[PDB]
Amino acid sequence: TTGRIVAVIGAVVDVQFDEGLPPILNALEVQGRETRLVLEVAQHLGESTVRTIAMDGTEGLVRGQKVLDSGAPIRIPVGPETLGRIMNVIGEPIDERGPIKTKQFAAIHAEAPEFVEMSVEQEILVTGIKVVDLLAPYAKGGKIGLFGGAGVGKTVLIMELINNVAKAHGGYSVFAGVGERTREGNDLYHEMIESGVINLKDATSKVALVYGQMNEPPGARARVALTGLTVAEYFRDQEGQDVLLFIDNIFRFTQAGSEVSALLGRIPSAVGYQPTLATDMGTMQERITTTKKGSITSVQAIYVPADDLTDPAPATTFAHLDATTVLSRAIAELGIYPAVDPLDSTSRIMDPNIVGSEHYDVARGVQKILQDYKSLQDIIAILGMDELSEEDKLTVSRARKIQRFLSQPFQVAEVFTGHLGKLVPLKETIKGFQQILAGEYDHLPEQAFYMVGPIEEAVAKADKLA
Amino acid sequence: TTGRIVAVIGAVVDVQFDEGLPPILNALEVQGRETRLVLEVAQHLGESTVRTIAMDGTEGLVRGQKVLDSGAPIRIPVGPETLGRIMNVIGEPIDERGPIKTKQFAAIHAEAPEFVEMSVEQEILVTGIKVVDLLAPYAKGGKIGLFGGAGVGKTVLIMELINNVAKAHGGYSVFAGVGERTREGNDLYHEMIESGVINLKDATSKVALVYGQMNEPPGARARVALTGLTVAEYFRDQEGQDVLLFIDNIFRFTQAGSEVSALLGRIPSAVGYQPTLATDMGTMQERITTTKKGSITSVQAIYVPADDLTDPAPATTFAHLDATTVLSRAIAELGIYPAVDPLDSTSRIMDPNIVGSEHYDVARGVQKILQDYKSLQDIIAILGMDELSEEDKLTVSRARKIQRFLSQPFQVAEVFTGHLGKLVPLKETIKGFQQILAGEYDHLPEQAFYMVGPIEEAVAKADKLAE
Amino acid sequence: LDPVQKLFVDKIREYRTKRQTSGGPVDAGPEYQQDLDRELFKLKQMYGKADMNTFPNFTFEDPKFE
Amino acid sequence: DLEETGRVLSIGDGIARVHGLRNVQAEEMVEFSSGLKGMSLNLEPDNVGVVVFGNDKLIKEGDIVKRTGAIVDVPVGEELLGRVVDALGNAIDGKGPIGSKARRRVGLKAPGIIPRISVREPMQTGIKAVDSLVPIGRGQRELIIGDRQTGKTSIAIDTIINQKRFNDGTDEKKKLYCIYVAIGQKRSTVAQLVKRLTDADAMKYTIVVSATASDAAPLQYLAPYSGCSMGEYFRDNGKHALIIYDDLSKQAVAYRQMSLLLRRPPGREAYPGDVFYLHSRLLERAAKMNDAFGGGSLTALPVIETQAGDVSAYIPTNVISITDGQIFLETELFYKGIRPAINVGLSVSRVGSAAQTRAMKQVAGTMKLELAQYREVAAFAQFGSDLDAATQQLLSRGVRLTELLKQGQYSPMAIEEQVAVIYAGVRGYLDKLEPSKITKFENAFLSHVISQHQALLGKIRTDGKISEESDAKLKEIVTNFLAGFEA
Amino acid sequence: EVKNRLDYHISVQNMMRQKEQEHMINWVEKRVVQSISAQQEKETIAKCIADLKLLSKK
Repeated sequence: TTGRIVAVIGAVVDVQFDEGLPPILNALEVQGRETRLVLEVAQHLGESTVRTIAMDGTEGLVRGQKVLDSGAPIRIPVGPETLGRIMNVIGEPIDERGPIKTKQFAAIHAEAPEFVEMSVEQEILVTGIKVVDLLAPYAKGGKIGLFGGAGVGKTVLIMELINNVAKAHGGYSVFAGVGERTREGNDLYHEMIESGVINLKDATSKVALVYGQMNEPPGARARVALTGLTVAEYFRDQEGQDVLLFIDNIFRFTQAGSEVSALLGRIPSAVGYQPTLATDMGTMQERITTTKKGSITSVQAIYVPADDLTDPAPATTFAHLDATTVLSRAIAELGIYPAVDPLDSTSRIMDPNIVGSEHYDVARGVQKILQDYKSLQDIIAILGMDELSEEDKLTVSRARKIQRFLSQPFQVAEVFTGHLGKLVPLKETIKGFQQILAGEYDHLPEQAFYMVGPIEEAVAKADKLA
Repeated sequence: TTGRIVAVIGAVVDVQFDEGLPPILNALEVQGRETRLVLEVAQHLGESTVRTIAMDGTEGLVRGQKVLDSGAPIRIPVGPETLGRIMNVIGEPIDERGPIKTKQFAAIHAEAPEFVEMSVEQEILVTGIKVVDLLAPYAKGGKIGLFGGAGVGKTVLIMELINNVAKAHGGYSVFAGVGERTREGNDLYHEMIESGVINLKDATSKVALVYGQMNEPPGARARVALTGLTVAEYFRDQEGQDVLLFIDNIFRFTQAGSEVSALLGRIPSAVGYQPTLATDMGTMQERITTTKKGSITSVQAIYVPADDLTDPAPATTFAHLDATTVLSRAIAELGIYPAVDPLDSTSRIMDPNIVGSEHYDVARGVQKILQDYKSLQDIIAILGMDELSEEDKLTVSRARKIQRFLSQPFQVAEVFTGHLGKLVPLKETIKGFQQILAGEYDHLPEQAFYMVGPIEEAVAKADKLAE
Repeated sequence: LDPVQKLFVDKIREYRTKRQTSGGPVDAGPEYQQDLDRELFKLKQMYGKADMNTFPNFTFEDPKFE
Repeated sequence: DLEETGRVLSIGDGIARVHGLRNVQAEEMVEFSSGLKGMSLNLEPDNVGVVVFGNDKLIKEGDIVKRTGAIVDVPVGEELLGRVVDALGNAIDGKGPIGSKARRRVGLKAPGIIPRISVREPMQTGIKAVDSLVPIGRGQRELIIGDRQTGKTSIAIDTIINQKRFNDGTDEKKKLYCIYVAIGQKRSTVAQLVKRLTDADAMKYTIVVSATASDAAPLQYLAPYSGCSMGEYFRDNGKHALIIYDDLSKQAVAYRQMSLLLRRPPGREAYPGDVFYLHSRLLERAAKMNDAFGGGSLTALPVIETQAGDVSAYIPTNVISITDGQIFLETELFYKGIRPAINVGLSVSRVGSAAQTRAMKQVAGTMKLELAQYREVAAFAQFGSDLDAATQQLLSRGVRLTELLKQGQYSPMAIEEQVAVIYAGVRGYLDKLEPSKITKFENAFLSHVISQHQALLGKIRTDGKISEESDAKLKEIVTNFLAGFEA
Repeated sequence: EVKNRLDYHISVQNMMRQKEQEHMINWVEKRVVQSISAQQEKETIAKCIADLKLLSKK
C-alpha cells in the first residue's frame, strides 16, 4: 500500500494511506526516501489517514509523497552477530560494516512476561564486586538504576561488570545509548574497542550497541527503548539469557515520550510529563524481567532529573527500581575506585525479611560501623583519635580496612590502576568482613586492604609488609 | 413534552425535546428509567436541544430514549413531616418509613430574600465553648463556615457543636449531609434515634435529615444544598424557626459544580474552579439568611482541600460568612482537639458593644497576645528561644495555657478522648482569660490547662498536676 | 456446525496416526526435541540434581563417646 | 448481522469514537472485534466514546465494534477464593477457569444507612500495633499510607496471613474474604506476592485482582470497582470481606490520563476531581451492613502509597476525608529497621473501639496512652535533654514498648499472645531489661506459654478478657519465665 | 525427595503434549484450510440457518 503526505508539520507527518489501514505501530517506509524514513503509525485519524510520526527527519516532502507501509513494526535483525555492532535504533549499523547479519528478525515491540511465564521469586545476580554484592546485591532481571559519577569510569565500571558477569555467567549485553552524545557513544566505542569488550574481530564483542541518540527524531529515541528490549529478549529467550541491558540514560527516553506527548497533541501532564508516563514505563518494564527464559537484567543509567524526583517519573521509577545505584564521588574522592556509596547501594528488595540480613546486618554492622565511624568522624574531626575508646579506634581502623577492602583493582583499567583487576567471590568477601569485623585483622596494615581482590589478598598484602 | 436522549455524555444528558424547549430548570423525568431519572434543564442548547443534568445514574440509556419533561423542577414535599425523616435529594425518603406527607411542594431552588426581607441586624448567639465563643462569638442565625480539613475530629467537632449547641437550641434543625460519608451519617442517624433527637414517634425529632452522599452523581450533590435550603426556608419563614443548617460539606457541592463545568462545555476556571463559582455560591449563600421571619443558622462545613484558602473557593466563601471557624491543621497536629486556627476563627461581630467590651477587650488583649506570641513563634523557631523578654517567655507559656485551656476534651468522644468534654459559660471564660492574664495561674506548670472546661477547674486540674 | 465438523474429523485422524507412530513428533522434526532439551536442563535445578528416575538412597548419623 | 455491530469511527489513543449502534445502553460494556472490551461511556450522537480496555495497536481504523450489549458486570462467585484474576475476571492465575459463572454488576451502589449498619465487628491483622492501636472492625475504610517496600505491601500480607487462622477458624460471621486489588504492581511484584500467598495458601479465601504495572489504564482503573463488586457479593452473602485497594493512587494516574486522553481537563493538582467521586463511590461500597446483608462487611483497607508525605496532596486529603482513619507509616523507622514503621500519631482509627476487647482495652488503654506520652517524651524529653526520672522511665519503658510493637515482616500473630506480651510490658515487666532481649524473651516466652500455658492462653482467648487470676498466672508465667529469661 | 522425581516427568509430558498440540494444530489448520469454494454449502448452510435466523430470530 501507499500513502501520501497529506500533512507535514515537522516530524509529525500525517500520512494518508490511500488504501491502507495498517494498525498503529505498523512501520511505514516512505517511498522516495532513500534514507529509511520510517514513520511510525501513531493514530488512526480516520480518512485512511493516520498520524504518523516521522522517526527520520523531514525534507523534500512532496505533497502526497509516497509512502509504502511496512505493515508491522520495524523488524530488525535479532541474532548474536549484533554483539560487535553499533546500530542506530533502526537496527541499521552505525558501526558501518555493511549491515548486521542476522536473519532472525523481530518487530520491535515485545510484550510483558506474564504470570504463567514468571519465575516467581527473583534471584540475586552477583557480580563478585564487593560493593555490589554486598550493598545492593543485584537481582537477575532486576532494573538497577545508576545515579553516578560522570566520566569517572562509570562506564568503565560497567565494562568491568560486564566483564565480571557477562563473561562469568554467560550473560550478554545490549547497550541502548539513549540521549547519548555522538561523543559519548564514541567514548564508549573506543572504550569498548580498547577494552576489547567490543571486539570487531572477535565475538568477545559481547555487546550490541544500539543507539538512540539525541540527534535523532524523538520517535527513534523514544522507541530505542522498545528496540533494545527486543534484542535482549532475543538473547534472553533464544539465547537463554540473563541479559545485561544497559539503557543509558533512560531518562532522556522519557523526556522524549513527553516531548512527543505534546506533539501528539496530547496533553502530557504537569511537569510536562506524558500522563501515560507510568504505563509507558510499566509496559516497558514488564517486558524486562526474569522468567522461565532467563533474565533481562537491566543496568540502567538513570539521571536524577533536575536533581529532583518530585517530578513524577523517577518517583515511578522507584517502583521500577529494585536495586539502586548511586555511584559516589565521596568514595571516589577517597581515591577509592570502587567509588560507590553503600547507603545508596541499596535495593527495595534489599530488606532483611525480603532478602536477608546476612547482607543486611553484616552490612548493618558495617554500615553501622562506617557511619558510626562517620559519627566519630566528626568527633575525631575535631579531637583526633586519642580520646576515643580503643574499640572505637579499632572500629575506625576496621571500617577503614573494610573500606579499603572495597578498593578493588581493575582489569579493564590497568591504564588507570596500573593493576589487573580483581574480583571477589561473595562468600569470601563477606567472610573477609567477618574477619575484619571479628577484628582479626586489625593488627595488620589497613592499607593492605586497599586495592585487592579477595580479602585474602588484602591479608596477603598486609603480610609482605608486616 | 418528550425529549430524546441525544447524547448522554456522562450525566450530562443532552436531550432534545422536539416538543418545544420549555425553560431552564425544567425537571425532566426520563421515561424508561428504572430510577425516576431527573434531569434538570440547564441550557437550551439550541435547536430543540437542551443540556440537562442527570443527577441520578445513566443506565441502560439508548440514545433516543424518551424523557418526558416533568416541566418544572423536582417537587418535593416540604414542611414538618420531614423532621425525623431521612431524605434524599429528590425529596423522597430514605428514612425508610415511606413517604413524607407534608404537602407544600417545592422546586429546590428558591431565590435570595430581598433587602427588606433580611433581618437587618443579628445579634450574638453563643455556644459556651470558650474557644468558639471567644474567637467566633456566635451570631444568631448566621452562616458559619467551618474551614476544615478531612474529618479528623473536624467532623467530630461539628458534631460537637451540634451536641452542645444544637441541643441547647431547642427549635428545629436541618441536617444536610452533602457528599456525606454515609457511614458516619448512619452513625449520626442511629444516634438520633438513640438520643431520641430522632424519634420515630414524632417529627419533634428536632432534625430533618437530608443526605446527598458521595456515592451520588454530582448533579445530586450540587443540588441537595438547594433542597436543604428550601426546606429550612420553609421552617424559617413559615415556621419561624432558627433552623440549624448543617451542611457537611458545601465543598462537595462546590466540588460537584467544578467537575461538571468542563462537561458543561465550560471552562472549569481557576484551580479547575468553574467560572461561575461565585454566582452559584453567592446566590445560594444569599438564599441563606435570617430573614425577618427567622433564622437559618447555618453551620456549613467547608472542606478546604489541602486547606488552601487563598484558594478561590474559600476566598469567595468569606464573603458570605458571618463566623468563620477555621480549623488549623497546625494546631490539630499538636494533638489538639479543638483544632481551630484561632486568629482566623472569627466572628465579625467582635464588639465592645455586642460582645460587650469585657469580652471584646479581653479577647482583643488575648487576640493580641496570641498574635504577638505568633510573632514569637517564628522567632523562637529560628532563634531557639531563651534570650527573649521573659514576659514573652511567660506569655509563651501562658499562650500555651490559654491554648490548652481552649482545648477541651470531647464530651461525646470519650471514644476519641477518654474524657468528657465540657462547656464554659461565657463569663467564666472571659474571666478565665482575665485570670490567666492576671497570672493567677502562671507560676504553675503549664500542663493542666489542656483539655479543659471552666478555668477554675483548670486551676483545679492544676492542683492535681501540681503533684 | 456440520460442514465445520467436516474439518474437526480431519484433525482427529492425524492425532491417532501420530500417536501410533512418530517421526520426531509427526509434524515437528528435531525442532521439538531440541526445544525440550533447553527447558529440560533448567527444570533439573528447579527439581533437584539427580535421582529423577531412581529412588534416593539415604545415610545415617553418628556420635561422640563421652 | 450488522444488527449487533458498528465500525470504529476513529481510533487513536485507544479512544474509540465508534460508529453506529445507537441502540447502545448507557454504561454498556461493548466488545470490540479483538476480544477487547471497551465501555461506551460517552454517547455522542455520532459516535460512541468508547474507552478501550486494552490497546489499539491490536486494532485498526473502522474496526468493528460489536455490542456486547451488556452493562458492566464482573463474574462473581467464591471459587475466586482460590484465584488470581485479571480485571475482566479471567484467570491470570491461569489455574483453570473461573468457577464464577455468576456475574454481578460492578456499578452497584453503596447501600443506604438503613441498608447498612455500624461496626461492632473487630478484625484482626495479627499486627499488634494495628489491632490495638488503630483497632479496626469491618466495613471500615482505613487508609494505608506508606512507602517503597517498607513492607508497605507486606503489611497487607501479614494481615491476610493472619486471617488464615480465621479462615482455619470459625468466625464465619467474621470470615474475611480478602481481596487484594493490585493496581500497578508489576507481574513480578505480584509474582512474589502471590507466591507468598500461595505458600500461605490464604488464597483459598482470597481473590487477587491484578492489574499490574503494565496495564491498559482503564483496566487499572476498573479493577478496583471490579474487586469491589466481587467483594460486595461476599459482604452481601453475609460475609465479611476485606478489600485492600492497592493503590488508587496509581489508579488515579491511570484515570487521569484517561480523562486527559478524553481531553477532559482536570482541576487541582492537575487532577480532575471526580476521581474522588470515583473512589468515593467505590469506597462508599466499603461498609458494614446490616443483617439483611448477612451483617456483611466489606472492610476497606485502601492503600495510597505516600511519596513525599504530602498528605497535603489533594489526593491524600481526599482519601483521608473519606476514610475512617489511616495508618500512616514512617520510613525513617523503617531505616531504623522498624517495621512496623508507623507513625501512629499519624495513624488513627477514629472508630477504634468497635473492634475491641477488654483484654485489649485492659492493656491497650494504658499502652496507647503510654505510648502517646512516651512518644511525647520521646519527642520532647531526653535525646540530649533533661533527666527527670519519671520521663526517663517513660522512655525506658516506652522504648521497651516500642520494640514490643515492633514486629518482623512476616510475623502475624494471635491476639491473645499479643495482649499477653503487651500486658507484660504494660505492667512494666521489662524496664528491668534492656530492649533487645525483650524480643528474645518474647519468642521464648511465647513458645513457652504456647506450650504449657496454652491452657491459660486458651482461656484468655476464650473469655477474650484477661482475668486477675490469669494475670497472676500470667504474671507468674512471665515473671518466672523472665526469671528464666535472665537466669 | 520422592515427589521431586515424579512430578518432573508428569510436567514434561504435559508441556510436551501442549507443544505437540499447538504444533500439530497450526500445521494441520495451516495445511487444510482449503475447500470452501469446493464446498460452498458451508455458506449454503449459513444461508439455511441464516434463513432460520432471518425468519427465526424474531
